Amino acid sequence: MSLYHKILIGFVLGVIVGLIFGDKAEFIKPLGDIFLRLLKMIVVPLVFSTIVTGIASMGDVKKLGRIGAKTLIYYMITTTLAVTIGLILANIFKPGKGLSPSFTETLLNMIPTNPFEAMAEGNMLQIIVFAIFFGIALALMGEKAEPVKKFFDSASEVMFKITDIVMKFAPYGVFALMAWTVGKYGLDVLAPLGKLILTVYLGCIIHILIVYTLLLRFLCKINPLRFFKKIKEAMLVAFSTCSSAATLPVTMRVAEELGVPESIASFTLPLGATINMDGTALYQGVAAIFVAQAYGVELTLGQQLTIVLTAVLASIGLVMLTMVLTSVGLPLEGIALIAGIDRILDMARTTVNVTGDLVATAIVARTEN
Repeated sequence: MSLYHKILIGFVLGVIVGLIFGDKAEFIKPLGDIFLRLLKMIVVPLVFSTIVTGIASMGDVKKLGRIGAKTLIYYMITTTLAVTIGLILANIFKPGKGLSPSFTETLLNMIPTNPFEAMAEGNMLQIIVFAIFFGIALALMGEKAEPVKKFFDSASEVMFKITDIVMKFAPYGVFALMAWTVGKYGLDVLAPLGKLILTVYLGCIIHILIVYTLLLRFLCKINPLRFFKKIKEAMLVAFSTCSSAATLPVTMRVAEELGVPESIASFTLPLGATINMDGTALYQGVAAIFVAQAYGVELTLGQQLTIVLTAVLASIGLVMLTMVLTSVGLPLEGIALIAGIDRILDMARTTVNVTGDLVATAIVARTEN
């Protein structure tokens, strides 16, 4: 037996129970909530320890700068590609037819005024910034940082052990989540928006198979089939959990199983999970086109171009869409139509997000080795 097969069995059984039990499957919700709580309990300390120990291991600060620049460039390019794919798909298909602070301030507040305040509030960007500073400091001092460096390395190992412990509960948590979701979102809810569901799922699948797969094949020069076969656990947990932050422990678990240098995975994975929301951008574009079609607004290519920029910026899930709608002028009431099926879309959004994070890690690791 294996952890993945147990998780897969739990997923299938949860789907079956949710179908047969239907609405009465909410009785199982607490079990899934326990799993989500356990997953989220590990993110902060794991993120900090892993980032610090990864940057410390590098020893070359100049190297970290190249990795960061390449990772950011990749995130921007792939998010733009995701929005483009979403717009093209929502234009070729027509799901909507027939239905009816300042940026400069946001760049600030990424610098914590109090590291412990950021830790307590779970401010991921601030924690990442402080962890980068801490790791750079550790890398630049060397021998003088041995106690703190060793403590944080051991802490990272301990948090990975904890992630291993909780993942043993993963089959039952995934069973509960799938049962609850399939019970709550009955076919009646999907019937009117089946076009949108198909469009979003197909957009995500096309992104995975055309952007990620071709990149892995041609730039990384590595097979995509084994890549997915290795990261299967992370994708499945992201699909079941509907949150990149809660799935981050599993992505970081599988990243080392992938064999990329642990420093590279450690530095990038949390940052991407916080920013690299490719699936979210694709869904935002799809929803913008959907509401435009629903209300009969024939957005021009000039207007469609604005969607790309606004969706790319929005990443730095349903609430964020309002900015995309406002930017080009679609009525904000269109949120109500999609609000009833948000979780089903979130599943694919988070799956694509985690897949993109792992693909980015593979690309940046391969580029320098």
